[PDB]
Amino acid sequence: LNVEKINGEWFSILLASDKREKIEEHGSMRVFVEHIHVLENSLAFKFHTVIDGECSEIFLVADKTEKAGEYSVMYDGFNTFTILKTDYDNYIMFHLINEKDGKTFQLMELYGRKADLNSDIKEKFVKLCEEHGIIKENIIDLTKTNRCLKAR
Ligand SMILES: CCCCCC(C)=O
Ligand SMILES: [Cl-]
Ligand SMILES: [Cl-]
Repeated sequence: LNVEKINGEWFSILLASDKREKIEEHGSMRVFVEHIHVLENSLAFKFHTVIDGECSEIFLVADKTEKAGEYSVMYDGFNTFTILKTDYDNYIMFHLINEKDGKTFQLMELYGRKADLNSDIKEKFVKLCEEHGIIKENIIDLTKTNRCLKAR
């Protein structure tokens, strides 16, 4: 992966977890990406999220860890993530593990360079989720949600 090539603007399209509450409407992980800035040994993210019906911003910096390809960031506990698949100019898929109180759950995210992606790419993401034990019912199509696009 040439991580520089993931720099720039992105939109959150599909959001999936094995702990569904975390990505439901008031969940901590129901966040909508606006950009990823690639720095020397980190990735700087800007998100939106909805809190009590109002759009709000979250900025996070993830550091490279000792494992190649892996990044870590503190947000509602301790997260580690990797990039699973990308073509840089259309889609990117992330896999994240959150730890809190010694318990874990997975998040998978499909982002697009535009506000939607075609059915083929979405279906591929769905099968990758399932490969990770994230069942179809636990994958949310954020294009049918408030993604705070107007705050962008
Ligand atoms: C929301 C905490 C993790 C942020 C970075 C990713 C991969 O979404
Ligand atoms: Cl939550
Ligand atoms: Cl929206």
